Amino acid sequence: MNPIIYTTLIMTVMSGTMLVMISSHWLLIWIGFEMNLLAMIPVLMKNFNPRATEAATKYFLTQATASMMLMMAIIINLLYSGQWTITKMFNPVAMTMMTMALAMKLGLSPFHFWVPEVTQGISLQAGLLLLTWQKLAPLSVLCQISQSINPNLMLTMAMLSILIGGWGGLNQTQLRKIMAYSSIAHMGWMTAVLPYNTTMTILNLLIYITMTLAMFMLLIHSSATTTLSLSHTWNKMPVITSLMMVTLLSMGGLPPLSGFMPKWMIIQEMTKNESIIMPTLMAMTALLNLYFYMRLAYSSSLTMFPSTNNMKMKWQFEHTKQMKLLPTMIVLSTLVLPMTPALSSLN
Amino acid sequence: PGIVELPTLEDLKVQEVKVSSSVLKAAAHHYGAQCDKPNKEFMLCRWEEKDPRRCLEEGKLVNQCALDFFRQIKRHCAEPFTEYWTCIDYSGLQLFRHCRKQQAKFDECVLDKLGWVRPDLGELSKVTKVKTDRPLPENPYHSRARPEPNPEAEGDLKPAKHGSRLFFWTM
Amino acid sequence: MPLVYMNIIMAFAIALAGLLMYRSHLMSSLLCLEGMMLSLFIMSTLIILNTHFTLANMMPIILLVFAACEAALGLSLLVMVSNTYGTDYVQNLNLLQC
Amino acid sequence: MMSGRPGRVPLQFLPNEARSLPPPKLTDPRLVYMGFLGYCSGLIDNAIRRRPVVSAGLHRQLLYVTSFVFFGYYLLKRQDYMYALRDHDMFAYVKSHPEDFPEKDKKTYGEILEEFHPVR
Amino acid sequence: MNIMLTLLTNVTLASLLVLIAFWLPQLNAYSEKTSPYECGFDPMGSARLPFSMKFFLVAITFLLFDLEIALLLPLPWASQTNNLKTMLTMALFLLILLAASLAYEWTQKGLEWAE
Amino acid sequence: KTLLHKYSDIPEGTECHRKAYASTSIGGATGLIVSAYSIALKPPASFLEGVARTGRYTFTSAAIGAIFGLTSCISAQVREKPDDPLNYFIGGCAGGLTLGARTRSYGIGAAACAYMGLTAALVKMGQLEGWQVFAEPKV
Amino acid sequence: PFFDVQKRLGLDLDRWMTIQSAEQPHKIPGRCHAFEKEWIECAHGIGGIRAEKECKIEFDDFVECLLRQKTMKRLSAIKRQRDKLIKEGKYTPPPHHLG
Amino acid sequence: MTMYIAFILSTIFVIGFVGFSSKPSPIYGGLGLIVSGGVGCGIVLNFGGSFLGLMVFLIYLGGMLVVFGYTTAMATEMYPEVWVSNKTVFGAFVSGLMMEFCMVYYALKEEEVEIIFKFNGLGDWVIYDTGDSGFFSEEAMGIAALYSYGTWLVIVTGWSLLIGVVVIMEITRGN
Repeated sequence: MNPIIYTTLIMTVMSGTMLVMISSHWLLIWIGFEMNLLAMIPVLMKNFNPRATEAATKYFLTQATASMMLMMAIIINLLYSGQWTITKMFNPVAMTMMTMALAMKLGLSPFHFWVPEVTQGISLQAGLLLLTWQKLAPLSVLCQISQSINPNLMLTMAMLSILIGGWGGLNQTQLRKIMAYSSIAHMGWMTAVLPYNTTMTILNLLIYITMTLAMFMLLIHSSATTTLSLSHTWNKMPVITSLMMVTLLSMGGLPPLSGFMPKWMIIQEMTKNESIIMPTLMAMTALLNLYFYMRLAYSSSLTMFPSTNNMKMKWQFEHTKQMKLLPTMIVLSTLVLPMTPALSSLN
Repeated sequence: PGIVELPTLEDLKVQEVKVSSSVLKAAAHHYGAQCDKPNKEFMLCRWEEKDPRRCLEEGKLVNQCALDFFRQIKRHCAEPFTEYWTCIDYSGLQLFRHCRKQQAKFDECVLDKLGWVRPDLGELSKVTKVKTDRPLPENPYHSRARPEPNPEAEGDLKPAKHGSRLFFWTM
Repeated sequence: MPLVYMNIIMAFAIALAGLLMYRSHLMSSLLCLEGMMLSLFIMSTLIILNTHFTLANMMPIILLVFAACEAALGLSLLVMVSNTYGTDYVQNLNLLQC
Repeated sequence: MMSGRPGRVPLQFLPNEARSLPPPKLTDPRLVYMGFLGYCSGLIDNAIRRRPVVSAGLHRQLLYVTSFVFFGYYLLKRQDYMYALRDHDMFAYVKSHPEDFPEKDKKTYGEILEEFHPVR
Repeated sequence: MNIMLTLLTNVTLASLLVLIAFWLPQLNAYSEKTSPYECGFDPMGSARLPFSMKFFLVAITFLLFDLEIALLLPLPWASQTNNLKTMLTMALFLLILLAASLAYEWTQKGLEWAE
Repeated sequence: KTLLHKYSDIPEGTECHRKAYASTSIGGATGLIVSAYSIALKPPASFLEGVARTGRYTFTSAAIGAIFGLTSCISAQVREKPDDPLNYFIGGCAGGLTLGARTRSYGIGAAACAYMGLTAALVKMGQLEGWQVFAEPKV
Repeated sequence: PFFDVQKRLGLDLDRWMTIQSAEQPHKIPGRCHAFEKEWIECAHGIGGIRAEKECKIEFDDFVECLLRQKTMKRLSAIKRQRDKLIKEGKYTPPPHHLG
Repeated sequence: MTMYIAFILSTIFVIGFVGFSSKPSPIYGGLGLIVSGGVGCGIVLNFGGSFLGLMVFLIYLGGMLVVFGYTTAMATEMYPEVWVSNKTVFGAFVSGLMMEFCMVYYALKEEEVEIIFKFNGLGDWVIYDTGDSGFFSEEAMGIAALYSYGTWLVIVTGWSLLIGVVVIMEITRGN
């Protein structure tokens, strides 16, 4: 891809997301979604392998189904209310239909099998983009319309995302798949906290965005895609694996690392809303995420693995890609807990 | 729940002026010139009250004045008006473009028989001021009492008592 | 809540069911998607024409505008699956399962 | 909680009124800790690039801590303003609704019948 | 009233002409008569196997081009507004963007057929 | 929700037949849901064996719900202890062993005893208290 | 909007189409302009949570005007009862109702 | 009779939808969508809208022609299927047709069906409004305001179309 073309496509993805997060008209929000979908496929197809074609397809048809469903909801709302403004749904059917219409975009419900597939098929950089930037728009729409959600549906969605993500992550050695399942689990956390206080949803989303950025760019700088290849990084470059394990402990949410602050704050919120079984359930089932986080950490830094002799030349040559914002990203990824009350800035 | 009040059939028993659309189109400009007061009063009543069940008397008076206008044109310029409206009626779109000679005959007839002049281009489309004597409807939309506005937020701001008050963070 | 709306909504429902079920090909699913789009256009047009929302008649035109764009992108995806696969069927599209 | 408060103007850090609050002190432990994050970010940056993590690129580390402190100051001012707004909306609503905030006819423990549990 | 009466007249007249064409002439059919025509000799055997079309890019961008004319066609009524400056700017915006799209395709092979 | 409400209308213990029927229907509904998901994600081979799979799942689930209902009502009536959480605990081992006896496994139903009975005790405790698994936004 | 840039810049991008009572081309009124105007002017600044309880009958009238079957159900039962009782000769329509 | 018209056209719309939703050969699915789009344009015409129906007509015929041109090129088989050839497509067609049959059956007798939404099916002539459009069609002034009012929509649609051509170029590049 011509670099200018790639820049324009990225700008169009960002412009679609911005149009979603700044427009009041429902049609304009859908137009932003459409621009995002339209510009996302070539980014995946950048490397042009059959894996990329497979993943880009599976991405497309799911998103297209979700967007058409979103139109069905918008049109029903207009029919029953006569308003395009993004305030609240005046027809229960329209909203209990858009809840999953906006869900396949996030990929949390049983509408989640597409996420690991697309993540594994496409390249790692576009995987970072898909798992970080492609979630602000539907989450923004959900935040705007959170006033009129059916809490039972949204909470069931969040529970299923958490449970299946944590369980599926236990049975993959490819980094892209277990990161997709981790993203599903974090989607479940944020979507669970969504109906009560959207500020905690924003805080968890920001923490997840920065921390997944740090994790993925560490993966890119390590040039690893399978567990064995990542384990081999210790001989060539040990500081990457050392930061890997700390960032994985943050993935699991072990305090005093940054990853606890959302998991903590979310639990503080819904227990204020008389919800006690749900926070305990999520707190216990995050251990499934933690298990494969520690499995990845064990065979990356905590136990040095059989290396390859040709790495004698690999140590001889340094890196060239700068990986901008990485050292800052690790810092906000591990130690921001003492500045927890700063979440009031979001509110 | 309520009453759909409807005036009885006696009030809307107007004389029901009977001329075809072509005849109306032929005398359009002169009628608009020499009948503007009843039309304007009736329409201002219609737009202000927003209730045709209320301004029926103006609907009577406009028809009375229209019938008076047509009676005058019958009494003074029957033949040129008849030929002009027939020639207008022949056209499918009822265009004034094809019928100009008959228009000239009609115009001169009404000018020297009833003291009329056709309005110039755009004269018949200017907003007029009526001197109606009815009151202004206080609640044309029959709107109910508006909900009281939310209590306004005001007052000087002081530092939050004991800082954030969020767990062990004192400051 | 009138009658024609029932028929258009029901047509959209069957088109949604048809999209969410594949049999062999990729073109058929795309056609079912554009049928969903057709039902959306007819429904929205009915709604706005009925309500005399004159400023909103552009909305079905913009619907069709992005409709054609998605159809084009989907069939280009099918071009690539045919180029790397010879055919367009979806059951043989399994290389990403593991 | 406050995204719908009347008078809010979107997309601007401090809404002018916040200057009536005491600005956070430059010594503030929250601020200096955010400066510490600036130092740490420099350490990873040198370590991530195979550099003498302590001595390498003094300017780069110096830029890191300075940048963190500046955004640290504005975040702290923004943080304190919201908490001040939370207290303002609280007490104003408390005063505006006396019936929903009853007062308690204060009495001492000598008249409270607090049951005692024998610890056996 | 009129339009479907018309359409019905055309379709029934056509279906009739088909009927007289297909039932009157007293056909006599055998297998080799209805055999596919392949310039004499028997066809190799296909007529439904994939037939490559090298203007697939051109064919698909026709869809976007013909789509834009939907935006373009309200112009005869759009000219009769009170904001001619904005209407002119937006119409020239559509036309300039179509020109840019066509030029991008022309320069980046695009309209040129595949081989 | 009304299908679940059928259990709610019948007081615990009394009207054991209606409660057993309601619990059997709960089990069967969950059974066809699980079997539908199973034949969706996991491909079957034909119609008759697909019926075999969904019938096995709905049979297991309907038996589980039925025996849970029967054990609950007969235990609450025989002991005159309707509020007893352990009333549901027999539904656990009944739910356990037969489930293992549905899979012809010993440890399966052995662990299912404790797991399902404990969860049954806590859900019953949801009736005893004012617990809300899906709490509406209050603060 | 999430990040309402439009109010910050004072620029209109989509607010013109949001409601039926806005300035339509050539001042063409909406079918339910009056009801929408009354409902909107009712619950403005009052709060989107107080709107449901306070401005209820206004929104009910507006939604009726949009869909109209507390009126069309009236018509349907009127027609049903008419066709019912006319069948066995209880009522005959007046001449003005069939020509 | 001419009383309903819109009802019958909606039934043909649904039947055309069933035709291509049954996953037949893509040419036959295109034909089914063609008849569905034509009768939908008829419905929009009968509901006081002329430009919108003809726009659906033209745009969808262009799109479906390109779908055909791709179908016989890429998405074809040595044995194209019919709505009666395979038992799966026959089953889908049967399910759709009998379904819509029983939906319209439950609809046009009781005329008070609750399904999803309350559907009081008296007649589509009822909901029409007594109005006066003067010397301008409302739909014409409506879609003519795109260049005067909806400037933002103009910008976003043009940008989306240009970048759609860009992506149609990039996806089909093939190394």
